[PDB]
Amino acid sequence: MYWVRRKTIGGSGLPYTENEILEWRKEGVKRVLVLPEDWEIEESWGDKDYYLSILKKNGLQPLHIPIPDGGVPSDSQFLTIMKWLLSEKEGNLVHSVGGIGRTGTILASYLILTEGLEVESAIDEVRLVRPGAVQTYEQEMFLLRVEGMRKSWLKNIY
Amino acid sequence: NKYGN
Ligand SMILES: [Ca+2]
Repeated sequence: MYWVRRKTIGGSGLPYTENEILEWRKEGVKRVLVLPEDWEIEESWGDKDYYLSILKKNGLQPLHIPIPDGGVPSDSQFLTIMKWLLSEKEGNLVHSVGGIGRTGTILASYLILTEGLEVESAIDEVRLVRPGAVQTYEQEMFLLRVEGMRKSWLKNIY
Repeated sequence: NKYGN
């Protein structure tokens, strides 16, 4: 697990055991944005709802927003994601399977909108703690698209 | 995707 903005917003891959969730708690994680698709979660845990219930059982508030591996969120999902991440400032954890592609993309987009950074700077900030963040052309194109419509996005988010 | 470095 890594913090992009200390105790405010960080990223991670898909945990394998509950003990890893306890470590998240020790680091200050309070809320979790789950990005992998059902099958990806089932692949590791055996059942998607069981995994989500386990996050709740251990005192974390989860939101499941399924994004295809190597892909990006739809506009509807992104609005939902940004409102979720902004509704509660501290302890936000975003995770995918590897904690590099979808996670890096969301975290970078977050910085683009909240800190007014260019795509290059946003990815730079994420790669400082998570090397290789943002993997695909579509993910890169999504970020450029978000930067180009920052005003429109901020307008809809706030 | 393609994880495991
Ligand atoms: Ca791929």
